[PDB]
Amino acid sequence: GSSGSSGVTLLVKSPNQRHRDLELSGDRGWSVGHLKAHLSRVYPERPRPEDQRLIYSGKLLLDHQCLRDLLPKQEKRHVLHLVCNVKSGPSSG
Repeated sequence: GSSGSSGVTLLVKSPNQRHRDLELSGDRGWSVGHLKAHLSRVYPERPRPEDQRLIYSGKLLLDHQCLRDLLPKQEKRHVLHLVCNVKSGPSSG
């Protein structure tokens, strides 16, 4: 994986489950699995990299997959869909 320019802009959108978007870097060298974590950061909440559901145009992302392969090689910017998933909450109260 020989690459080194700057990175790609990933538009972290939400499927009407939070609203608002977030544009972060998505270097073709990055890793879905890694990105997640990286996201959890920029994301105000500190979610999990295993929970963070990375989707691209509906197509759910894995983790080991590279953005290079995922993202195209022509278009500009990208619109991702990071779905946050907790682990049950303390109902009532």
